[PDB]
Amino acid sequence: MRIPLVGKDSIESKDIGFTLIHEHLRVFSEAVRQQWPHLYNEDEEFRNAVNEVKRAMQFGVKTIVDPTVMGLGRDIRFMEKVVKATGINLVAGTGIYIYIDLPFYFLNRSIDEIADLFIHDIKEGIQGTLNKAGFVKIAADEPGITKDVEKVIRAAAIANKETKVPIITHSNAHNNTGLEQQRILTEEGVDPGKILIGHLGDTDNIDYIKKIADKGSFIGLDRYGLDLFLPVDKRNETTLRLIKDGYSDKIMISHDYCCTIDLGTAKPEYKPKLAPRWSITLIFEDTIPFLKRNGVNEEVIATIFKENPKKFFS
Amino acid sequence: MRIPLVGKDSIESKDIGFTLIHEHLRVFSEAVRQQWPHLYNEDEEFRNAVNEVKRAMQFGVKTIVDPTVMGLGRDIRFMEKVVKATGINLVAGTGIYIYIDLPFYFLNRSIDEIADLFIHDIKEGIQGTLNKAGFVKIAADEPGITKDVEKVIRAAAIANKETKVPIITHSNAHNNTGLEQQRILTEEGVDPGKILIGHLGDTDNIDYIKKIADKGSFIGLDRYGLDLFLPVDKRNETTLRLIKDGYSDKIMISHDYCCTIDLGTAKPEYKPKLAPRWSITLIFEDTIPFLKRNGVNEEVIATIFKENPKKFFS
Ligand SMILES: [Co+2]
Ligand SMILES: [Co+2]
Ligand SMILES: [Fe+2]
Ligand SMILES: [Fe+2]
Repeated sequence: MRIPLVGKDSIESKDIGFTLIHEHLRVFSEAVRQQWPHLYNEDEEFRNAVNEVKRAMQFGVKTIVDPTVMGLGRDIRFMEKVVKATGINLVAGTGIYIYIDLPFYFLNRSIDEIADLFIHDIKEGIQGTLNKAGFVKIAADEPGITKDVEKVIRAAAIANKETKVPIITHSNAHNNTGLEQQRILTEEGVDPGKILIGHLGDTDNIDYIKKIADKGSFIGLDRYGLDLFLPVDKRNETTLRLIKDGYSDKIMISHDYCCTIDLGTAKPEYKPKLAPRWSITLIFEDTIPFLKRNGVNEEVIATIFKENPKKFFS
Repeated sequence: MRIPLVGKDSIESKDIGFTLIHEHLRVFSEAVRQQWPHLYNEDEEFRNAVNEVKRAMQFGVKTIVDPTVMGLGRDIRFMEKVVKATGINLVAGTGIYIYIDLPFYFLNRSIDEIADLFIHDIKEGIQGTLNKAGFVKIAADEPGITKDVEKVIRAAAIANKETKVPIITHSNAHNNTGLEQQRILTEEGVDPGKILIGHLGDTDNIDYIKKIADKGSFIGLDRYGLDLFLPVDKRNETTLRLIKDGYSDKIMISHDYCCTIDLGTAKPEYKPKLAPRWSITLIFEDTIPFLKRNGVNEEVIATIFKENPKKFFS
């Protein structure tokens, strides 16, 4: 189907090669950064991002999909810089990120009005730019599938139909929000194969993850490093298993790393003694080497990091 | 010099002239305007802002307090273009406007680290400018007093103590959220006379109102025009009753008009019927004349619109 890149003539589905499916160059709360720019440092952030991408490309990473959308502080101009300064393939997406309600702006507005916003970022461009969204991100968490949360999921379903672009979800692995995102998206006509249920690696309940995969969707083991949601040695033990059961065709791995996080749980103070080894290369340093160590083979890891992302964007 | 102004030198608590205590030059959602700027037209917004501000001046309005803060789309620089085009005593403020929870950025952070933000705008400047904040605005609505909501309130108190600036609040006149904000600010040291429970004019329940006034806190009859919450005539009737009971010295009147409201509930087409007369000079055309006509002398009004504000910023 061909995919739009941040500041590039665009590439074809089959030519994305080794790609990381959930990585944030930078995340912040639009509101806070707009009212207190003194808290942030573009230069310090820009560099932290450059070091990651380049040294992530050194490992062979050819494409990076960044699910940073509204609520996370998407910035197409910042992302465009990183591209010019690295040459990496960035796939920017659209959508909305919320756990409970929508900004007051969305009061008594139709799901169609929302989908329009997504379709705009896909057809027209992003933030007055020519860069187009190659997907749509949606979220759900502890609060569950709330009213406004469901409205976004449906707005996503429409955008998919109208554009054919895939969907990436943030979910809570413990409250079945992921399975619900799948139920709704499927009921609305979305192709399960065009759905990636995220943050499923945050659990070791193999029986639940399989239920989502058996329905034909991708299961997102996409938080290597964040030891707060699940230790690495226990995540690897989980991924290594779904692989033994032949679920590679639905397995997607990433870090969900944020070269720069304004989160109170990501301060330049906590990380050290919370999620130490949490880099955009944690998989090459541990995961992958571990898998090969358990006799997986290059074919399988090629499936997870090349074939899957390929089927996903086509 | 003790009360900050946008694009002007500070002034004394006095010579503030006829003032509108609660008016918005324009409101919007930080997140939405960033991600989808195609939804807004600054050219138009600017013309309307300057437009209204002028007519206000034509009626003797010398000062306007704009309680637009985080969540409502505060833009100091935009306010400058309005002041320079009118030369109005526009007072800017700091604070956070939420109904339920804070942006993930505040997750973990303490009520103390939040107060530090307001103080920056009060001492240093708003969004990296010499423009100081003359007050703090907190909010609470239908959802009630949530954890995050309460955190913001207590933070507001801290700021008042070290800065001396008053607090303008937003509440729901139907769920005691206003009284709560009152029983939570005074305790933190804040001087009751330095508070202003707003949106009390949205109800005809005289008992509920008098209760807040009977505690040294200013009552906010500040939504003239917004018939959705209460018709003009029924408001005029309510304010008159309060005056006829000596609650004059504690009464503050305004429109809470959004020369450019982002809410989807105030669409361009659904204007008439919902808030036809709604403007920033609706009180000079209706309210005031009504009052005079009903035994309220010129001194009282000068008390409500001139002195009361003074006491507020002292
Ligand atoms: Co997520
Ligand atoms: Co209000
Ligand atoms: Fe993420
Ligand atoms: Fe207001």
